[PDB]
Amino acid sequence: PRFTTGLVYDTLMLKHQCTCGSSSSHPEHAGRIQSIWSRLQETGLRGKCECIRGRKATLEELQTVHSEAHTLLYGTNPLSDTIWNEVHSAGAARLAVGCVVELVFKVATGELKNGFAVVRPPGHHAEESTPMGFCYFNSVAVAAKLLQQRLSVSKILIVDWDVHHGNGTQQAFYSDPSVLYMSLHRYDDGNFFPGSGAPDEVGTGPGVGFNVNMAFTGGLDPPMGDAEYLAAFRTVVMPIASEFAPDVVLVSSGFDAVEGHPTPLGGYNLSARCFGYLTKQLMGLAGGRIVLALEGGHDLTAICDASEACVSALLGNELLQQRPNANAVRSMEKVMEIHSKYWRCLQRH
Ligand SMILES: O=C(NO)[C@@H]1[C@H](c2ccccc2)[C@H]1c1ccc(-c2ncc(F)cn2)cc1
Ligand SMILES: [Zn+2]
Ligand SMILES: [Zn+2]
Repeated sequence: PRFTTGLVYDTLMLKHQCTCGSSSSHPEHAGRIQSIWSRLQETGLRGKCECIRGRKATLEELQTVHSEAHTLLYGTNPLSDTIWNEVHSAGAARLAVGCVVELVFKVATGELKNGFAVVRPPGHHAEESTPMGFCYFNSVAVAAKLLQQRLSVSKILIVDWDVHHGNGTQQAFYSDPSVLYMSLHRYDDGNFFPGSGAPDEVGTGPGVGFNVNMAFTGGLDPPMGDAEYLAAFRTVVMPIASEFAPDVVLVSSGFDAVEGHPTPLGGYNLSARCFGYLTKQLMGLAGGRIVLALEGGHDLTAICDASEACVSALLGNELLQQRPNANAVRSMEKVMEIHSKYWRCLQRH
């Protein structure tokens, strides 16, 4: 077994790719994960991590999040800007889901300490019946549902540091107080992609208070960076996360917030190293039981750097104090004042 860092990856996920085979015309391409897998090798980090085997998720599992009609449509293949290979896409989308499910279940059962899924295509945008933002099935969401249904996990924490809002995951657990969805993302008063994820969307029914949207508003004037996300974790995420006290931690790990992402695909000035410190802060929760799933991040050098930092953090290795900008303070203060009504630590904000 080797109670240490885990990893999952499969070459069969590469075959979800347009027949034209170009990087430029389709940002979500096979090279996104292949570059990461090769970087983890070259840095020797793969040689220290245990590499688990991935499987295709069953239609029965996929329907823990999505409708049957939807799962049959993009899960089985007989005979605009979002691609779909008619031979290999169905299998790849299911492998992405299953790869996370397998890894998450290993880390949850104290077999591995923590893990990192190098999967594609992404998931957090994918709702019950509708695919958007180059997502089809919500791999992270399915893994959480299965943890509920098959390992009786009482309290799951989903952190989503992809720069875009995970509308699908928010939808999946909106009525659920046993799952806490935390999203740090570029919002800009609802005028970014996807456009949803307002701070005041706090959940519904039994799950009122367990949906937190750390929505940055004010735009790229100035752009957000390491200090602003660190302030977010320090004053909003970790406080509410520690109070929730989850048995497992899942991370919709999009690195599109990193430097070198143009103004539709990102526009923020975070560093790869910063995601190492965020991963480190999250490791303190759930007795170390954390697993990171790959979401977005087009720029290859940015995601390869960010992945190297996160995996090293998970192993237990290492590597300033800038103030958050006025817009970050203004954004953070809007979340705390809404979530003061549901969380003890924030009562007086
Ligand atoms: O980052 C993402 N999710 O986490 C999303 C998808 C993406 C994932 C991974 C690599 C590249 C792109 C990114 C994306 C962002 C924006 C848009 C978009 N869609 C419609 C528009 F009119 C304008 N932009 C479409 C897709
Ligand atoms: Zn094409
Ligand atoms: Zn994104």
